[PDB]
Amino acid sequence: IVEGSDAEIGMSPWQVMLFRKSPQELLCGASLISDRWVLTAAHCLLYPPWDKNFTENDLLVRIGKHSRTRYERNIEKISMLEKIYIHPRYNWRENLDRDIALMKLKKPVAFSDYIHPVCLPDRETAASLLQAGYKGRVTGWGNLKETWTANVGKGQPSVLQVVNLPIVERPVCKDSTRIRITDNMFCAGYKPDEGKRGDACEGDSGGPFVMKSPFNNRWYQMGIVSWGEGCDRDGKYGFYTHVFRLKKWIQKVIDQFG
Amino acid sequence: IVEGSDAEIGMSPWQVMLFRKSPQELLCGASLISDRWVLTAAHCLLYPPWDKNFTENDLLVRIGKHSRTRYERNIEKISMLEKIYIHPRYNWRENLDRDIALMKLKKPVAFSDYIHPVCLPDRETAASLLQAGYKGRVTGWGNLKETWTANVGKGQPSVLQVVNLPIVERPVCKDSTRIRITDNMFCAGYKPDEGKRGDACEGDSGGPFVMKSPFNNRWYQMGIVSWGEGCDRDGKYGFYTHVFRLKKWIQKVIDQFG
Amino acid sequence: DNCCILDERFGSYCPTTCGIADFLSTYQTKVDKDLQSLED
Amino acid sequence: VATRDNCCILDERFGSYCPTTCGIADFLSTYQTKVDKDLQSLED
Amino acid sequence: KVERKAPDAGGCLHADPDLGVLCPTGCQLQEALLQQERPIRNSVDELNNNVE
Amino acid sequence: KVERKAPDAGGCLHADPDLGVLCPTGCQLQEALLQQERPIRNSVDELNNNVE
Amino acid sequence: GEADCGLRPLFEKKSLEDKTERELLESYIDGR
Amino acid sequence: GEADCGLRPLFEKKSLEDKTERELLESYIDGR
Amino acid sequence: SACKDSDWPFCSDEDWNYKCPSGCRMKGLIDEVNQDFTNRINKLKNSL
Amino acid sequence: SACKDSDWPFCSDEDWNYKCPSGCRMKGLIDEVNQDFTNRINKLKNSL
Ligand SMILES: *C[C@@](*)(O)[C@H](CCCNC(N)=[NH2+])NC(=O)[C@@H]1CCCN1C(=O)[C@H](N)Cc1ccccc1
Ligand SMILES: *C[C@@](*)(O)[C@H](CCCNC(N)=[NH2+])NC(=O)[C@@H]1CCCN1C(=O)[C@H](N)Cc1ccccc1
Repeated sequence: IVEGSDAEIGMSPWQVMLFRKSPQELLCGASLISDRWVLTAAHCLLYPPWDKNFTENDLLVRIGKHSRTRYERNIEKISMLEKIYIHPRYNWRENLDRDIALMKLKKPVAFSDYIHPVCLPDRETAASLLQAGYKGRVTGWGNLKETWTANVGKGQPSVLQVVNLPIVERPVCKDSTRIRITDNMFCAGYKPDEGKRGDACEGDSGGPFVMKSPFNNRWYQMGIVSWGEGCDRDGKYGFYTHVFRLKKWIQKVIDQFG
Repeated sequence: IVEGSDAEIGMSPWQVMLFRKSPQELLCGASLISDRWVLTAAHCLLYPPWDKNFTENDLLVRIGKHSRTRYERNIEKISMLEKIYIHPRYNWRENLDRDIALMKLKKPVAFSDYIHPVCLPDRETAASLLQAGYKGRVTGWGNLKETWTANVGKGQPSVLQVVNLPIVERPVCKDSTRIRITDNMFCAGYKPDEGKRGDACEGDSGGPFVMKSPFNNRWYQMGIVSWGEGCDRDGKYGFYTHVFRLKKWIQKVIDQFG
Repeated sequence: DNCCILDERFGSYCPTTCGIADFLSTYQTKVDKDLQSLED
Repeated sequence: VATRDNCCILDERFGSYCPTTCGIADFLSTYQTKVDKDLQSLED
Repeated sequence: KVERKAPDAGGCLHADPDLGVLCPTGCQLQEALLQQERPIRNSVDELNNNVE
Repeated sequence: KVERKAPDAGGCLHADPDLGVLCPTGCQLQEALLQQERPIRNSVDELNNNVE
Repeated sequence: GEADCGLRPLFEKKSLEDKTERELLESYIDGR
Repeated sequence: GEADCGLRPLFEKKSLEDKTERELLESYIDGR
Repeated sequence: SACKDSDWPFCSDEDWNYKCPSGCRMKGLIDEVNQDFTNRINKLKNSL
Repeated sequence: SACKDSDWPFCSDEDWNYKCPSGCRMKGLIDEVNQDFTNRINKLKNSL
């Protein structure tokens, strides 16, 4: 999350946190949408390229966190899991097509003031609020720049970070990338002629491209920080998974286990 | 002990083993003469030359050990100490005159099969047994070689070592010694023409210069391995304090706080 | 020493490092409360 | 487990009670040898 | 493999640094023990029977 | 004096290597806590009074 | 369970906005 | 305490000598 | 000797109560807490 | 990180039952034991 502001409290009661048991690694933000289910970047689970084939008994998730580091006693809940449920149609080879994955919990989680799942997209709301220029919020403790090369300032955040950025018309997303564009895929940022830079970055993935519904002021993550050609470069935009469209699979999975 | 032998079990049921809390190290040998008192080389506790002013809180005694190292599960009794008493007239400056220190037990010790103290020499048996050529045994997991110089083979024992040697007439002692002899001090070894090396050695102090009473076949330690110029050398003999002669003080100490 | 014995084979019984921390976690925090609260 | 007449300290404020590794160690080593004893023998 | 390295089994690091590593309760242990007893006892008495 | 190290008090290494370091007992600790509680709350409530 | 989802206890369910809840709305075509 | 001291329960108290318990005797002017 | 905080994995919420701190450590905290609580007490009593 | 089996003294017998094992360690010792017994048990169950 680049160019942002140390987020408020409770903003995201769905903001799940995927952590690598041994060693202790904060791998990806996750998507809370039920006491026993969560949405997350498929890529976040296994990226053969970057040699990645993490499993249930390898990673865990810390629900409702604010600080990337410091524990959150009494409030902070970290449950184990049951079985990860990746999408077979998940193709990282070419371009993270359908980079996204659903998952179950060994044991549920008690939604409290700090804990609550986002609402899942409805057909109307769906195409409804997904128009270019449309500002949306999303979040992930993810880094903030281009770490492995010359970079000063600071490295990672301390408290969850917020991003409120507009939507971008396919062609723009298309010409701004060397990677196959999809109908599910979608970037969004802040054109070279508006002012507010900022955008998601390394590891912010698995997060929720949230969006609050006007009709009922209900919130909706309508995207999953999939990728980004670098971290917030004018003319370059982060891309996010397409829940609703992809939405089908997900339920079918839920409809059989949870 | 130099030129000794892997002693058998129980012959030394008074064979205390003085140890240092931190770092755990075996500093000397001590002498069991009561469930609450132990005799030993005063220098072992305090030696400014080699800067040494140890105290109970600093060290404890390992009673009934065989192996100088490996614990002796359910057998070896280790007790913290109470009040350390050393004879004021103990002169380290000149030559360890009256080199001998006594101690009380923070909590008593139960004598069993391996647990049991040496009897205390009486006037009779006293000078009675003390005589040239008369051999005497002592005991200590101390050294066996000239520590800091040319010396290989074996250095530190694995189990208490055996040592028996004749009592030597003062003259011999005095002539070989370059140190102010005392009536309290006294040597003992194997002259050059008899053929049996061996002698007290580095660390073997605080040990017991054991000697069995022909009278009632009981055992009497009569000297505390005080010191010796080098370890086991032709013309050189270890010196050992004179229990009885200095036994008086002894009572004085127990009589008061015993 | 034994007084809380509850199965001679296993001798006396004590609390748990767990039960302790929490007691601290509760202990300590409430403390500071009044403190910081008075510190003002 | 306990209630009161069993112990002389007990404090619910510290939650449920359990042994002490000391207590266990002792049960291991003991327990443990007994085993071998029979083992050892049988081995012959 | 000539000397001897002690065993450190079943444990995990506590989310809070200040707590860090957490080990088996006595209870966990205890019960853990007897869970191996019974099987053993059999395995053992199951010798003699075939031995006589 | 600017980061933070954990405190590991009351520990002694057991005569037996394999057993090594020995940590306080639950009781041992539980006991200490309440040892501070009594004087603690006292001085606490001792404040307020003077505060009101 | 849904039909209770997307509702911040310290917001939507206890009435209130986040420091900048206007943006999304104000980003719908044009400000509110 | 004493009056029971100087005696090895693994020798003295149960009758028997040590590997070389004789030598001392043997050092008393001459052998036993 | 040996080091790198061994080779252990994180703790699960379940773990609590079935894996507790290191006696030694606890005390240390137990101690530490009090002290700050006292000196700071000394502080109040004294500064006032 | 930090190492040299820190900075502790030797325990006195009085210590035992006031300063006990380090949980994790225990279990390992238990697990160690039993196994030898097993294999050795099978080692005998098998020889016959
Ligand atoms: C797993 C996430 O943390 C990470 C997000 C980083 C995005 N950074 C910015 N500034 N938007 N996801 C990724 O890195 C994804 C998945 C692995 C590949 N990838 C990328 O972002 C590549 N840079 C581009 C890409 C490669 C292959 C397939 C799709 C996209
Ligand atoms: C403290 C004992 O462990 C150690 C044992 C070795 C001494 N003798 C024989 N034969 N091994 N004693 C000593 O080291 C004594 C007391 C400390 C100094 N010391 C010596 O033997 C000196 N090396 C010589 C000496 C000079 C003056 C006073 C006494 C001894």
